[PDB]
This record gives sequence, structure tokens and C-alpha cells, in this order.
Amino acid sequence: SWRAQAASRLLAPLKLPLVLSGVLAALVTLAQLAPFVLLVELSRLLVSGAGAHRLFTVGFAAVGLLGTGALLAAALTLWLHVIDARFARALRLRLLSKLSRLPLGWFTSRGSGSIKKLVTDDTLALHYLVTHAVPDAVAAVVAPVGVLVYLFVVDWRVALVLFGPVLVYLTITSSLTIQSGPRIVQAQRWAEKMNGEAGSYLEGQPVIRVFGAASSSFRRRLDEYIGFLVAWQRPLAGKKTLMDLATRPATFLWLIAATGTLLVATHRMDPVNLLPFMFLGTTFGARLLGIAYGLGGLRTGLLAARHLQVTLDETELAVREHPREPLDGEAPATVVFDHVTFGYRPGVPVIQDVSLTLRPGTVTALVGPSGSGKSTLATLLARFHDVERGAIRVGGQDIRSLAADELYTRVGFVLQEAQLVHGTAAENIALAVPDAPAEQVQVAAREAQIHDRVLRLPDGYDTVLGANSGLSGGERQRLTIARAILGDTPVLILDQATAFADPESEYLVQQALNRLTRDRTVLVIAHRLHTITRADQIVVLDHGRIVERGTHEELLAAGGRYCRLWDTGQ
Amino acid sequence: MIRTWIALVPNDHRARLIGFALLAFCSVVARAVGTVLLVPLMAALFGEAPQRAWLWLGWLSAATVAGWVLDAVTARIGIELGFAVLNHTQHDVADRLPVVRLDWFTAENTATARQAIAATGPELVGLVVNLVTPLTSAILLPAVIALALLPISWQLGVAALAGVPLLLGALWASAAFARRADTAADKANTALTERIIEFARTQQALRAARRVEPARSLVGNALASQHTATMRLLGMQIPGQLLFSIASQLALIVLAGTTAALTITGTLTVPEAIALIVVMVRYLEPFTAVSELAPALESTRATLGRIGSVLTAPVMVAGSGTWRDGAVVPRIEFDDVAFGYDGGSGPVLDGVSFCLQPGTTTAIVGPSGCGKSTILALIAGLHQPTRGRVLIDGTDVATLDARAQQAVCSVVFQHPYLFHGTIRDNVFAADPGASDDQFAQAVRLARVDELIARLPDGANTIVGEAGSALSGGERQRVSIARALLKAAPVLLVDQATSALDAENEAAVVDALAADPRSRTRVIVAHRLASIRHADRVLFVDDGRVVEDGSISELLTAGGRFSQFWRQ
Ligand SMILES: Nc1ncnc2c1ncn2[C@@H]1O[C@H](COP(=O)(O)OP(=O)(O)OP(=O)(O)O)[C@@H](O)[C@H]1O
Ligand SMILES: Nc1ncnc2c1ncn2[C@@H]1O[C@H](COP(=O)(O)OP(=O)(O)OP(=O)(O)O)[C@@H](O)[C@H]1O
Ligand SMILES: [Mg+2]
Ligand SMILES: [Mg+2]
Ligand SMILES: [Mg+2]
Repeated sequence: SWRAQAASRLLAPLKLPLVLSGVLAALVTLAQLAPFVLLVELSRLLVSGAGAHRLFTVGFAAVGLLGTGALLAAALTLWLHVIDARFARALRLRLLSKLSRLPLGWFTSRGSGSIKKLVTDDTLALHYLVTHAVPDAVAAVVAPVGVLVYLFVVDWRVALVLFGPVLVYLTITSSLTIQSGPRIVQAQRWAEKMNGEAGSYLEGQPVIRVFGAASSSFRRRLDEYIGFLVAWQRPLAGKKTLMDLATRPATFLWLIAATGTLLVATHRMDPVNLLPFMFLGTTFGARLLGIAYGLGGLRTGLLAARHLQVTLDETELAVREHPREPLDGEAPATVVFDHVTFGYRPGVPVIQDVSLTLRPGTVTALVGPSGSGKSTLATLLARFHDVERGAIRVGGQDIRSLAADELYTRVGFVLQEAQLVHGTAAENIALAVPDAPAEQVQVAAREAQIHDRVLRLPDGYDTVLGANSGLSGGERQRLTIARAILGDTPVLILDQATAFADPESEYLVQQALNRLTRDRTVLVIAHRLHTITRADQIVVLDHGRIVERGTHEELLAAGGRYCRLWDTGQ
Repeated sequence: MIRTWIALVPNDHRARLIGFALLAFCSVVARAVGTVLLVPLMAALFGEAPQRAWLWLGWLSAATVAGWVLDAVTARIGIELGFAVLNHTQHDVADRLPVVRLDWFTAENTATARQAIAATGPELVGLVVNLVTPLTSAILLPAVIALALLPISWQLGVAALAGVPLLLGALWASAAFARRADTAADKANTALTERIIEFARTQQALRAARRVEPARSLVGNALASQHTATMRLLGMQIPGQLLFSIASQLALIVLAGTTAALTITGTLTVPEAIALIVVMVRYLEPFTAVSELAPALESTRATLGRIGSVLTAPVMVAGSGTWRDGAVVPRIEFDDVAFGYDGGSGPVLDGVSFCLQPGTTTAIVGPSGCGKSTILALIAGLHQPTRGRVLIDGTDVATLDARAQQAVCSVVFQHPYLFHGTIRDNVFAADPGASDDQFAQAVRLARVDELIARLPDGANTIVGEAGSALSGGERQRVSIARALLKAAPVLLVDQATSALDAENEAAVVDALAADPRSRTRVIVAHRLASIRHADRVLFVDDGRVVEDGSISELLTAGGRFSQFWRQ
């Protein structure tokens, strides 16, 4: 596609440094074309005489102009690569500031290999289109058109032969932009498809070493990528070579030498009129070839610019959507669900009409079968998903009107999959509060019963952990329980947090969490029903709807759905 | 690019690789001869009779046609050497990766592998033409033009030989000025892509810790450093361009001085010097052709360095033994094993010895971080011990063929990782040539049949990147179903119940312990109702097996196991 819409709204702040680099690239190519109009006046001057005082100043004015035109041509392709390295950053800094507020459903559909591509290899695919696209298209129009105009007035007969290569070039370059135009979009579906395979082939390495047949889907999406590159570059490099053999300065120098030795041998021409050809009819080939070899990049920069603008127009999580008012009924740090309805796919719902409310200083349980909307409830409380019906009001105000920088300073979260960033052991505990001086990280680690272990790493609290390069899974979540103890919040939402903890090191972590949160609001999702026997309110939740709520001594002693989820395990 | 790229091409192509460097030398020789044949032509096209320039146009036409043919042939043989290096190296990397030691994949040895298997694309099928063909052609052209100028007069031959050391030195100094800034820009780009992948992967934690805005993101700093590195690279690249311009200018001055001197003294006529001017323009063109190819040269240097670093990784040890028709419900046994991790504290295990009976369930309980998921990884074979021996059915596991020792275990990992696809694809990833009877058996034992009958497009639902399109319990049950669908006569189950609720875990435990296929099962557990069946418990603590025995007698003698659950 040759459309520019959504590719002219994106790269619109470079409005002027493209009209100014078009008059500064059709003025530089007139300075790299000046030495050869002087080598032509000197060549027709040697033949006649012109005592050395005149040959000095046309020979020295053609070896200085070469240097000058080669110097003020690298001063423009350096000013262009600077205002592009400065624009790629200003653009890919708007990308990861825009998709830092898209709903998490936008992340779990692209993956991590199609998001890395979008940011790195899509703002890098606009190079050619930005820097060297207008100069190459404004030089290949003023050098050939004009070096072929000046040559039709010296001799139309010989200059009529130089259209031979120009006509063969125009067909080989027109049967190329036609032939390879589905394979410029078909090759962007393979880049973001091989990035995903590369991501899932290095991370899931312990699985490929046991089952083996899991690498089948990678080794079969690779013989196809190779088979697609093979029959994409095979017929393209031949047409990129037949396009250089016709545009080469050794072809014009033979055509001229062959058609001028026909007009001078038959006395039709004078050999002194060939001189304007030998030095000028060989220049415009470079410009023609440069604009021809740069249509693939020019068309890839229009797909990249269209993928980058359909993303910068997405619907994000607005921070004023609908508040009632900040007051009238609920104290600070009390959460309230009312008639909440949500579903990840438009058709199917996940949670259906849950009411529920958490009091300022009490503990709630949120128990229930697996796959029954509990992590989803916590997630849409964290404002990751923007529920579809009903409201959520933490502290009296809808969470759709909190700045997402005042929301996460009220609610704290210990997620169900303990993920930690690539930093030291103290840049993973002080992640919410990066500046806990040094003896608050130690107190947080002391409360989460991980201080003695972290003080055993190769170099203590300064050991770079990264993605599972230390800290066995049972104690890489006690480092995320400390990350939420440090940076205390008036309401803490604990997910399944003691899943990987033994029942001697979970009795201490859940005892140093009963002393801290004596006035906080807690919601502790749990599957071990014996840890939460002493909660203030247990709420069963199966198939996305509350079915039972009480104090567990009313639950196991009146009714079911809990007296047959607790009796299966005693 | 040379002696590095030559190492990538296979040997069956080392019969048409030394026949490709000949058709390029003949190509540049034809180009140089066609360029030089203009001086005898223009000298007879200006003379008394210009009709004796016909015998000098036949030769120019011959040279031009030969140049056309040779360039087309070397552009056709070029891509056939890219389609044979890309294929070879990609397949070699894909086959090498599942054998590299698990302690090789650090945080920086993983970005390298990911770039090797993800970035290397049209720049491996297009360096054999794009990079090396014009580069060697432009390097060779001035010297051959000088050797062809020698017959006209030797002064110009020795004046144009003096030009090629200038071009070589300009190339060397241009590549040596920017080299540090270039490798720094490469490191910055790699760090930026790694930070971007981390930001896209662990996004909920970053959001809940409000570290997502680029003012405080961990990726904003990487982007800033990447920008400064690229600006420094742009600034350091220009001395190379100025030096190339200076080399061009002074070589042109030497050639023009020799030509003017030889014209004045009386050797060359005036018709000849005019053709020599065109010859020297053609001579100067390679100088401006190499300036473009230098940066691409450094880029392909970096790419091939990455590929080679991946291809020269330390592989895991493996002997040559095999099995007797697989195993036959084997007996695992540790023989004074001791294993410490590569980067970390001292040894996890040190001299742990025990013998597991064949066809018996065995539990491994203990405190957190006390060496259990490392005992399972030593049994499986994912880690070689640093002292001692692991004997499955008597045969040391490290004296077995690499493909005959990954078929005696089916592991359920602590952190389940499913691949991108549907549910049935992941379940069939263990045994792809399975029927529907064994598939239904596996999926029913792991309580995934109700999960499938409870989903809109069950057995075809996408499962996200790892399991992100599934709950923590559904992903774990899919992993259990996958691990049960394999004929390995050893079932290493890890925690594998942490996420299942009270009535899913009881069903899964009963079904897993009521398997029709006889196996040697090993269970690691933190819950008490999760073993309930194992006839032998191993209470590992800090790396030592404090005590073992049956559950019916460990809780009647006051020890670690008795009071490990009362409180
Ligand atoms: N990113 C997603 N896209 C689509 N569907 C999802 C996504 N995440 C979860 N689901 C679906 O929503 C349902 C609710 O799952 P949820 O994560 O709430 O389970 P849960 O009750 O927390 O489970 P457990 O307690 O066992 O961890 C699940 O059946 C799951 O299939
Ligand atoms: N990838 C790794 N690199 C370096 N050290 C590690 C790595 N994984 C674990 N360790 C260390 O080795 C020791 C043994 O860890 P292991 O995985 O056996 O713990 P675990 O018994 O699985 O813990 P849990 O039972 O709580 O999951 C741990 O103390 C841990 O700190
Ligand atoms: Mg560039
Ligand atoms: Mg959950
Ligand atoms: Mg473990």
C-alpha cells in the first residue's frame, strides 16, 4: 500500500525539517555536479591551447570543489541523522508512556515479543523514511533531469542513446515495486512471529529439555521463515543486479564510446563534443540507483508508521471517567464493590454481580474453587481492566477517578505469580518506595522472614537477581511480601501468597502480618482453609458470584458449598 | 567478516566457495580493463584518422559484456551462499540451545541468544552480496586499475599503486576510531530491548509499584542511555568520513600530478590525458564506495560475534550408553551426590545418599529453600552433580545418549510454563503421536476435563504467552495433564497443588496415585493432605536428609516430621 494517512499524522512534527532538507539536498547535489562541469570546460580547453595560467585555475577549482561537495554533503547526512535519532527517542518515549495506561488485555494479546518489536524495530524502521528518503528522491530528480537536459542541447543524437539504459531501468524498477508489495507486509507478520518464538524458546527451556516435542512448533515455524526469506530474496537480488548493470557508469561510458565512434568515423560529429558526455553522462546513475534501492525501506517505513499510529490512538484507562463525589458514607480505606460485572472476552462473563464490602480494620477471605474469579476481582480492583457494569469505590470515590498515582498509594498488592525485576536484592524489595534509606528494607525483609536468607547471597543486599537466577520459588515470593510491607498502604490485598511456604515459615509471615495490619483493610485470597479460620468474614465465590458469607462458624455449621469444601481436607 | 564468516559456511559448499572468489576477481579485472581501454580509444578518436578506433571498440565491448555476465553470475551465486549460511547457522543454533548448560543462560547470555535466533534475518541472506561483494570489489579495483595502467606508462602504474595503501589505512583508522562507541551503542541497544521485554512481561508489578511512567521507569533510564550512546556513535563516526575525504583528495592529487608531469615532459599526448581524467574519476569512485560499507561492516561484525558466542556455548555432558527397551519402572539412587549452583553460595547438597525402591511413591518434605526442587532437577537430569553420581536403574544417568536420558522422566514443574497455543496443543506437546484414548485418560486424571467442559471453546482456548490467559490453577492442571501424557517410567511431581482448591487437590491426588501405568513416583509437597499416599517420606533440611521412614511411623516418634504441621 502507498497510502500516507496515519503515516502523515504521526511524523507531522518533522513538518519543516523535510522541506528544508529537500532544498538543501537539491543544492548539495548541484555542488557534487560542479566539478564535472569544470572537468568538461578544462577538457575542451586543453585541446585548444589556453596557456598554463588558464589551466591552473580550472584544474585547482575542480579539485577543491570535489572536496567541498564531499564535505558539505556529509554535513547534511549528519544533521539528518541527528534530528532522527532525536525524533525516534521522542517517539518511543511517547509509546511506553501511552501503553503504560492501556488495559492489561492489550498486553496479554500481543505478548512480549510483539510489544518489544513495536517499540524497537518499528521506530527503527522509519530511519530511511525520515533521514535519507527526501534527499534521495530530490537528488534523483534534479541530477538526471538537467544532466540529460544539458546533454540534449550539445548533441541530441548521442544523448538519445543514453535513454536506452534509463528505459531498461524504469521497467526493472517498476516490475519490482509491483512484485514485492505483499511481501513487505508479509515480512512484518514473520518478524513479530519469530520474536514470540524466540521469547518462548529461551524462557521455557526447562520444559523443552524434558518433553522435547514442544520445540516442534518452533522448528516448524523456522523452516517456513527460512523458506519465506529464500523465495523473497532470490528473485529480488537478481532484479537489484539487473538494475545496477543498466545504471552503472561503465555502461554509459561504453554506450557513449560506441555511438560517438560511429559519428566521428563517418565525419558526422566532431570528437570535441564528446567531452561533455564522458564526464557528465555517468553521474546520474548513482542517484537513480539510490532512489531505486530505497523503495523497500520507504514502503516499510509506511507500515511501521501505520502500526505506530493505530496504537497511539487506542482507548486507554481514563482517570476521570465517572466519580459520584468524594464523600458521604464511606470512611477512608474502605473498599466497596456493588453490582460489578466483568468479562475478558466481550461475550463470556467471568464475574457476575458481586456486591461485597471491606471495612476499615477487618480481614476478609475470598475463598472458592479454582478458576472462579478471584484474581480477576483483585485485578479489576487494581484498575487493570475497567469493569463493565457497576462501580468500585475505595474510600468513597470511584477508582475510575483516582489518578492511578493516588490509587496505588491506597491499595497494596501481593500478586499470585511472584515476578521480580532484574536488579539487586534491595532494588526488588524497595520497588514501590525506591528510597527506603537502608534500614527500612532490612525491617521489611525481617518481617517477611527473608532477611537471614538475603544476607546469605554472594554479596548480600546487592546481589543482582533478575528472572529466577537465585532465590528458589518459595522465597522469591517472600521477597514480594516484603515489597508490600515496605511502603505501607491503608488497604492491602494479599493474593495466594503463602502457596510456596512451608507450615513453619508461613506461621511467622502470617503472624508478622497480623501485628502490622491491625488497622488496615485486608483481603487474603487463600486455598488453605486452615490459615483463615480466624478471619472476620469469609466469602465463597464460584462461577463468578458470591454464594456464602459469614464467620466460618456459621459457614461450616449452617449450609453448604463450604461445609463440603472444608470437610474435603478437614 | 573474514575468517569469521568463512567459519559459518559448511564444507559441502567449500567447492563453490573457492569458485566464487574467482568470478569476482575476473569481474573486477574485466571492469578495470574496460575502464583502461578508454585511453587508446580516445587517443585514436582524436587523431588523423578516427577510423582506427573501431578495433579499440570491439575490445571495450568485449570487456563490457564480460563484466555484465560475470556480475550477473556472481550476484546469482551470492544469494545461494546466503541461503546456505543462514539455513546452516539457524539450524545449528536451534539444535545447540537445548544442550547448553542451564547455568549458561545468565541475564546477558540470554539476550545474546534471543538476538541470535530473532534478529538474524534478511541480514544473513544479504551479506554475501550486499556487504562483501561490493567491499572486496571496491578494495580490489584501484590496484587492478593501476596494474592495467602500467602498460601505458609505468609512472602512472606506480603512482596509482600508491593510492591503495591510503584507502586501506583510511578504512582501518575509520573502523578504529568509532569501535568503542559502536560496541557501547550495541550494549545500550541490547539493554534497552531487554528492559522493554521485562516491562512488557512483568507489567502488573510495575504498575502496582507505580514504576511505569518514563520519569521513574527502569526502561526510561535504559532509553536515555541508549540515546546518549547512539549520539556518541554518530559523533565518533565522522572522523572516518573526513579521513576518507582526505585520502581521496590526496590520492587524486598524486595521480593528477603524475599525469600533468608526463603530459608536459612529452610522453602522453593531449588526447590521452583527457581520457586519463575519466580513468582517474573511475579510480576515485571506490574511495566513496567504501565509506558507505564501513558501518554495515561493523554491524555484521557484531551480528556474527553474537552468533558465534551462541554456537560456542558449553554443552551438557553426555556419554554414549542407551536403555534396555526404555527403563522398566526403575530404581532411582543417589551416590554421595553434591551440587552447588554456579553463581551463588556454597553447595546446596553435600554428600546426600539414598536409594529409592522401584514402583513406589516417595515424598520429599522440608522447610523452604532446603534443596528439594534441586533434588528433583538432579533426578530428572537437568543438572549435572559437581560430585557423586546419579544412578537410574543402575546405569549412571550421565553416561547415556543426550536423547536417551531425557526420556526417563516426566516432570511437573513448580512454576508451570505453557507455550503459546491452545490447550490440546500443550497437552499433546508431551506425546504428539498419541491417540484420543490416552489423551482423554491424561486429561481426565488431571481434572482438566471439567475445565474443558466449562470453557466456551475448551480444548482450543488460547493460553496466553505463558499461561496468562488462564488462572493459576488451570495452568497448573494443564501442566499436570501434559506431564501425565508421557510414557516415561518416572513421575517427578513438584509442588503441583499450590493453586488447586480443597476439592480439586483431593481429586487430583487420588487420580494421580491411582494411575494404571506403574511408575516410580516422587512427590515434593508443602501440604499434608497432598501426599497422603507416599509410603516413604524424606525430610530434607538445609541439604541433608534428617530422617526418613513411613508416614505411619514418622509421626509417632517425636521428630521434625511430627511437629512440622502441628503449628
Ligand atoms: N488474561 C485473560 N484473558 C482471558 N481470560 C482470562 C484471563 N485471565 C483469566 N482468565 C479467565 O478468567 C477466569 C477467572 O480466573 P481467575 O484468575 O479469577 O481465577 P482464580 O479464581 O483466581 O483461580 P486460583 O484461585 O485457582 O488461582 C479463569 O477461568 C480464566 O480462564
Ligand atoms: N537458579 C538458581 N541460581 C542460584 N541459586 C539458586 C537457584 N535456585 C535456587 N537456588 C538456591 O538453592 C537453594 C535450593 O533451592 P531449591 O529450589 O531446592 O528450594 P526449594 O526447596 O524448591 O524451595 P521451596 O520448597 O520453597 O520451593 C535455595 O536456597 C536457593 O537460594
Ligand atoms: Mg543511515
Ligand atoms: Mg488466582
Ligand atoms: Mg521449589
